[PDB]
Amino acid sequence: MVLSEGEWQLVLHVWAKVEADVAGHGQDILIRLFKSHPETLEKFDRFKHLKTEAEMKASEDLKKLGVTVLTALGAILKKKGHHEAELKPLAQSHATKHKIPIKYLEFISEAIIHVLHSRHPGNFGADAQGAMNKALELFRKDIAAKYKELGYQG
Ligand code: HEM
Repeated sequence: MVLSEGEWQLVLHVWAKVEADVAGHGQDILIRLFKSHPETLEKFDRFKHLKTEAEMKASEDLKKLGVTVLTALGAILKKKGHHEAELKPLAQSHATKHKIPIKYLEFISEAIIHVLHSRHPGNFGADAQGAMNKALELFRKDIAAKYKELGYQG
């Protein structure tokens, strides 16, 4: 697929608002993900012992991971489709070391969209949401293809 520039502009415009508080957004998104799809929490050895959302909010480690995840995603979206290099190490670690199925990347894509929708309604109307969804579907499509070359496809 290929986004138009206009679509990239809608995606990077709301992203610039996310970047005003990267740790807060990273917490909100990971907690929305673990509440909605608790099985995903099992992939995190360091955190699968967290029992409630209060514990998750209080975890310093969880907040640090959130910033790591959002910072890598932001770097990929800022490429505007030219993200082959950025994707290579990401695909390798998520396919061989962590073993994250494509289905789980769809789940965090749903959590990202839910959080931007609640925190940025003015910059995340239907056209902006459609553009962010296209950008995350492109991201998932390119990572799924890399998973296949690497021998995981899952
Ligand atoms: C928007 C998509 C995501 C991005 C951009 C991303 C980014 C990252 C990055 C940059 C790291 C640190 C270096 C590395 O190991 O690659 C990481 C680690 C990790 N990620 Fe992902 N990730 C994403 C989705 C997920 C999902 C959906 C899961 C599981 C449901 C996941 C599981 C993990 C695990 C288990 C680690 C190691 C955490 C720790 O160090 O204990 N990631 N991820």
